[PDB]
Amino acid sequence: RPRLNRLLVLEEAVRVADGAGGHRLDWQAKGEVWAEVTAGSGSERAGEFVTLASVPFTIVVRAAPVGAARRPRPEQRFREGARIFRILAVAERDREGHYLSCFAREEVVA
Amino acid sequence: RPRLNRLLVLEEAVRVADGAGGHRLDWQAKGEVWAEVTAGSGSERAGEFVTLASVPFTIVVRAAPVGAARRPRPEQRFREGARIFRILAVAERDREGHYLSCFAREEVVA
Amino acid sequence: MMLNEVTAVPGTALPVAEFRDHLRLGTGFADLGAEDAALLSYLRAAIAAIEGRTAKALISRGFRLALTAWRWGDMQTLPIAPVATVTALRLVDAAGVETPVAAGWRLVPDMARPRIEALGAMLPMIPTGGRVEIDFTAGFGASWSALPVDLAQAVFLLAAQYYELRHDGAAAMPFGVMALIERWRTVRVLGGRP
Amino acid sequence: MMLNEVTAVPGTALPVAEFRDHLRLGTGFADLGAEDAALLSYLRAAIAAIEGRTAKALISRGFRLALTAWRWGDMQTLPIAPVATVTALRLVDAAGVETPVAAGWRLVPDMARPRIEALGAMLPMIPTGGRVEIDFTAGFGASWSALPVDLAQAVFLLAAQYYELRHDGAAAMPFGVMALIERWRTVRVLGGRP
Amino acid sequence: MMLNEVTAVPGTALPVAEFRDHLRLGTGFADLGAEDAALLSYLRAAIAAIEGRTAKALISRGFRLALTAWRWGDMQTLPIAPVATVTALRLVDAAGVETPVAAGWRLVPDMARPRIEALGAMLPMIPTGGRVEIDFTAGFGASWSALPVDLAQAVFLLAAQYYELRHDGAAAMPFGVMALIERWRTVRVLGGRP
Amino acid sequence: MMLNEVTAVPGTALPVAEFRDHLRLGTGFADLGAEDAALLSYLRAAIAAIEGRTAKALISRGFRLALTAWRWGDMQTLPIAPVATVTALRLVDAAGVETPVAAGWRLVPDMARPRIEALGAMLPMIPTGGRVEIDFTAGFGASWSALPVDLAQAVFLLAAQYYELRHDGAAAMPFGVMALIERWRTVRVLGGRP
Amino acid sequence: MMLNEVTAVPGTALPVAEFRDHLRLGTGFADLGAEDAALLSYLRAAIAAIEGRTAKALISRGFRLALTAWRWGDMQTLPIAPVATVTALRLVDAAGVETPVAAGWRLVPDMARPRIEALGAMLPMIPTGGRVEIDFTAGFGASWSALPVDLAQAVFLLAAQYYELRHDGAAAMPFGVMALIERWRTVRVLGGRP
Repeated sequence: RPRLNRLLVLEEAVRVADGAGGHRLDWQAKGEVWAEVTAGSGSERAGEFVTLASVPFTIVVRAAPVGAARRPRPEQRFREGARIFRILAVAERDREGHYLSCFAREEVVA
Repeated sequence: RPRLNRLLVLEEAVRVADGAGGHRLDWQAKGEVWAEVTAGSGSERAGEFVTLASVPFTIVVRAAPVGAARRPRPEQRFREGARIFRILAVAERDREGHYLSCFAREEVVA
Repeated sequence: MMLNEVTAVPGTALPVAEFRDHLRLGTGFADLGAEDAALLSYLRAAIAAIEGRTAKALISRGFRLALTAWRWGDMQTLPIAPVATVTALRLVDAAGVETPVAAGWRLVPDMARPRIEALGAMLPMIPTGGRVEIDFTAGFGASWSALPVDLAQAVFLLAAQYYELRHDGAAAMPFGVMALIERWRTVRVLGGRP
Repeated sequence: MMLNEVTAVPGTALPVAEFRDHLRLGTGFADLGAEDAALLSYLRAAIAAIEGRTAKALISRGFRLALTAWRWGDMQTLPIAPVATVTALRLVDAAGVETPVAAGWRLVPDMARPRIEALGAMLPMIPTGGRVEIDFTAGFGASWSALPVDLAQAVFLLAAQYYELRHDGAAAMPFGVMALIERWRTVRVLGGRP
Repeated sequence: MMLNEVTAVPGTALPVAEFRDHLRLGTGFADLGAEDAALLSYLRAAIAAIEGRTAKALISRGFRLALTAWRWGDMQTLPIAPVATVTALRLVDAAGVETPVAAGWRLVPDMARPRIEALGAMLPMIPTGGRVEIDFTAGFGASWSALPVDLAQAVFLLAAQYYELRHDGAAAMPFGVMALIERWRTVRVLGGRP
Repeated sequence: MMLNEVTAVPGTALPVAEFRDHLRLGTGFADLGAEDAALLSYLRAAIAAIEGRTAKALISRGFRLALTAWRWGDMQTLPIAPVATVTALRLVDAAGVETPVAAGWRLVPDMARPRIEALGAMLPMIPTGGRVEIDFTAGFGASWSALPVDLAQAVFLLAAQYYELRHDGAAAMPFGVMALIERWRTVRVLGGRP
Repeated sequence: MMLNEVTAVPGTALPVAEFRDHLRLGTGFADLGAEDAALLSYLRAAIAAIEGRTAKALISRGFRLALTAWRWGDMQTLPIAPVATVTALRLVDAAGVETPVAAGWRLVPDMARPRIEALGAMLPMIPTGGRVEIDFTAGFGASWSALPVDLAQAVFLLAAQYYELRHDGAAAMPFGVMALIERWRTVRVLGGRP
C-alpha cells in the first residue's frame, strides 16, 4: 500500500467566462493533500516552439466520493512550490477504493 | 477469481428511428449488475475540441447466454451514479465461462 | 438404527431469495428467475453437507429412527441432535402389529446429548425379531429465521462455493466454513464398550 | 461371493436433465452443446466411483449375493450398505435343485452393518458344494430425488470433473468430493479372525 | 440443557447505520449501494460467530436455561457469561405444575464464571423427571453503545469480511479479529469430574 | 468481581484533531469534518484494544468494582492498574442497605500492583450473600496530554491501522504496536493458590 | 511505587529544528512541508520508547518516587538510571504530616545502579501506612546537546521512522535503532529474593 510523503497543494481554477465563450482561469488554491509521486520514464517532448521536458509521475492520493472537495478532478492541477503537476486522469488505484492514481506531466520548458 | 464489489447500473438505449435513418437513443436503465472495476494506465486524449480524460477500466461481471438480459452487449453502457462507463467489448474472461471482461473508458471532459 | 426422514424440507422454507442476494446475481432484471432451479439445488447440497459434519438438522423436518436393540440399557442417545417433542416410540412386533407405547419414557433435551432416558429403569422391551421405530421431529426451527445465524452463514459460505466452482478445482478465512461449523460438531471421546 | 448386479440402472432414472443444469445453468456459455448420452456415461462413471469408495448403492438396484460358506455362525454382514427387503434366500445344491427358504432369518436393516442375523443360533446351513444365494434390493430410493443430497452433490462434483477434463491432468476444496464421501464410507477396524 | 433464546435481537438494536460507516466512510467509492437488510444479515452472522467463540452475549437478550440435573452440589456455572438479574428459577415437575422459587439462591455475577451458588449447601432439588428451568438476561447492555469497543470492533472486522468476499476465498493483522477476541474467551483447564 | 465503568470517556477528551494530523487526511479543505464521526470510532476501538492487552486505563474514567469474596485475606489487588484516590468501598448488604465504610483500608499506589491492603490485618467483612463494590478512578490523567507518549503512540499506530484496512486483511517495525505495549503489560508468574 | 514525573519536558528543549534537518537536510524534496508540532509529537514518542527500553531519562526531568517499603535493608536502587542530586527525601505519614529528612543517606550516582545507600546500616524507616517519598532529578543534561550522541541518533532513527510511515507496515541495519540502544539497557540477572 502506498507510503504518502509529499505535500501537494491542490489547485482548482474558477472559470470566469469571457464574452466569446472562453472561460478565464484563475487557479485559486484548494486544500492540500498528501501523496506519493512515482516517476515514469521521462524524455523531452516537442511543444509548440518549446522543447518541453515531461515525465509521467503517477501520483497517488486518498479517495473520496465524487461530489467531495478532496477528489482531484482532472480539471485541477497539483502544485508543489513552483512545480505544477497537471492531472491527466484519476483512476481509483486500490481494490477496496482507498487510493486514487492520478497522472501528471511536470512540463518544464527547459 | 474476481472479487465483485461495485454496483453498476447497466443501461440499454432503445433506438427510436428518425426519418433520416438515424436512431435516437434514450438510455433507459436496465437491471443492476455487480462488478469489479480494475483501472488501466490513464491519460488525457484529444477529442473533437475537448481534451477528454480517459482510463481503460477493465470491468468484470458474471456471465449469461448471449440471448439473456444479464449480458452486457457492447451496445450498452454502465453507469455508477454520474460516471458513465462505455462498453468497448465483452470477452468471457474465465476459462469455465463464469466471468466476462468488459472494457470501458470513463471519458470525462476535464 | 436406520434413521431415515419421514418428510423432506418443503423447499419454500429455504431462503432462495436471500441466497440470491448473497451471491450478487443482479437486482432489477426482468428475467430474475433463471437460477431458481439451481440455487436451491446447492442450498440443499450445502445443508446436507453441514448436517453430516455437525450432526444437526436445521429445518426441523420429521424423522423416523427404526432400531432393533437398545444401545445401552436405558439411555438411547438419538443421532440428530437438536430435538423437541418425540412423537411416537411405536413398538413394532416380529411381524405386523404396531402398538404405540407411552411406556414411561422421557425426553432429555440437549444440543449435545439428546437422550430418550426411561424412568422405569428399563425402556420398553423389544419383541425378539422386531424393531422399535421412534418418530421425532428434530431441528432448530420451522423457518429459516429460527436458526443460529452463524450456522446459517456457514451454509451461505458453502453453497456460494458450489455455485462459483462446479468441479473439484482447488482454490484461510478467520471464521471460514469450517470455523463456524466447529462449535456445532459433536465432541466425543468414547471408543469403549459403554 | 460373486455379487453381480441382477439389473443395472435404466439410465432414465439418472438426472441427465439435472446434470446439464449442474454443468452450466445460471452462468455459462449458453446451454451450449453437450453429447447427451455422453453426459449419461460420466454420471455412471462417477456413481460407480462413489459406489465403490462408500460401498453404497444410490439407485436401489437389485443384487444377487451368492457365496459358499457363512462367515460367522449367524451374522452375515451384507456389503452393499443401504438395504431393504431380501427378495429371496434361495439355496441351491451342488446339482441345482434350488430349494428356497422362507423363514429362519430376519434381515436387520442398517446403514452401518446390514445383516441377516438368523433367529436364535441356527442360520440355514449350506449343502456341500451347493452355494447359498441371497437376492436383495439395496439402495436409497428408486428415483434420484430420494438420495441424501450431500452424496448426490459428490456425484455432481465428480461427474463434472470427468466432463471438464478428459485425460489424467493435474489441477483442496473444503467440502470437495472427498469430504462429502467420508461420512458414507465404511469404518472398519477388524483385521482379525472374526 | 437446551438453552434456547427466548427472544432474539430486534434488529433495530444493531448498528446498521454505523456499520455502513465502518464499511465505507471517509474513504471509498461514495456511500455506494449496499442492500441494507443484507448488511443486517452479516452483522447477525458476525455476532453469532463471536458469541460462540467467546461465550458472551453482546446485546443482552433473554435466555432460558432448562437443564435436568445440577452438576455440582450448589455451584451451577452459567455458560453465557455477562449476566444480570435471574428473571425466574421456576421449577417444573414431570407433569408441568411449574412451581417457581423466589429464595434460596443468590446469583453471583461475574464476567468469568457466573454462578447460581445457593445459600449454604442447599440448592433447590429437582423433581424426578421435572426439569429445573432458569430464565435469565445475559449480555452487556441494551444498545450497541454499551459494549466494550474492542469487542465491537471484532464484529466490524468480521462482518465487513463477510461483506467483502462471499465464498470461502483465501487472502496476520496485529490486533485482528482473533486477537481482539482472546481476552473475552473462556479460559478453562478442567476436563475432570468436578 | 465484575469491574464495569461508571462513566465512559467524554469523547471530546480524545485527540481526534491530532489523529487527523497523524493519518494525513488533508490540510485546508472546506469540508474537514466528514471523518469526525468515524475517527473517534477507531480511537475508542484502539484504546480498548490496548486497555485489555496492557490492563491499563489511559483516560482516568471512574470504575465500579463489584465483588463478593476477597481474593486474599487482606490484599485485594485491583485489575485496572494506574489508580489514584479510591473513592468508596461501600459495603452493600444481602439486599438493599448500602453503608459506605472508611473501615481502615489503605491504598498502595503502583502501576504493577495497585493493592487496597488493609491496615487492621483484615479488610471489612462481607455480609454473607452481599457484594462489596469499590468505586475508584483509575488512569494516567484526565486529558490526552497526561499520558505516557509511547503508549499514546501505540494508539496512533493501531487506530491508523483500523482506518487504513477495514476487514481482516493481512499485511516488523523496531518499535511497532506490540513493542511499545510490552512495557505496559502485566508480567505475572503465579498460577498458584495464593 | 508510582514514579510519576513531576514536570514533563517543556517541548522547547527538544530539537525540533534539528530533527527537521535529520529528516530532510542536504538531500531531499526541499525543506518541504512538515506540520511542525507534529514533528514534536514523534520525538516525544521516540524518546518515550527509548526511555522505556533503556530505563534512562535523556532530558533531565524531575521525578517523584513514592514507595511504601524499602526493598533491601539499606540499598534502594533507583530505576531511572542517570541521576543527580536527590531534591528531597521527605517522609509522609499515614495522615500526611510530611516530615522531611536531611541526613542519614548519601546518593551514590552511577549509570548502572543508582542507589540511596544510607550511612551505616540505618536507612530512614517508614511510618506504618505513611509512604516514603523521594524526589529526584534524573537525566543527562538540561539541553539536547548534553546527551551521548549515539543515544540521540537512536531517537532520530526512530522518530523519523514514526514520521516516514504511519501504520504498522513492514519494511537489519548494522547500527540500527536496536544496536544503539543495547549499550544503554539495564543488564540484570536477578530473579531472586534479594
